[PDB]
Amino acid sequence: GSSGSSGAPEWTEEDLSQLTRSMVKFPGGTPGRWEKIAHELGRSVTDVTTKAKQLKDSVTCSPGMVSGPSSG
Repeated sequence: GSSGSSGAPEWTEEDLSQLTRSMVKFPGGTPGRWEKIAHELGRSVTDVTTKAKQLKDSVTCSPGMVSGPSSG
């Protein structure tokens, strides 16, 4: 179709707050994870994963969760 329209809308507290809820319903390894979270949030797979990935990248956790420098 020649005619075209805008793409996908930005992220809003609503969409940013819902994601956390969906992520729980569809954890990692699950078949169609992003495919399910998107249908729930109302966005496109890439649209979601592309957003979540940013959240997983910028986080606050130990620089290296290690057990010990030397056993023996």
